[PDB]
Amino acid sequence: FIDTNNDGWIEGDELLA
Ligand SMILES: [La+3]
Repeated sequence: FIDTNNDGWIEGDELLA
């Protein structure tokens, strides 16, 4: 995956790239 807000985790309700 490529994390939009660059922490490398997926968070609930975070915007997907
Ligand atoms: La994130």
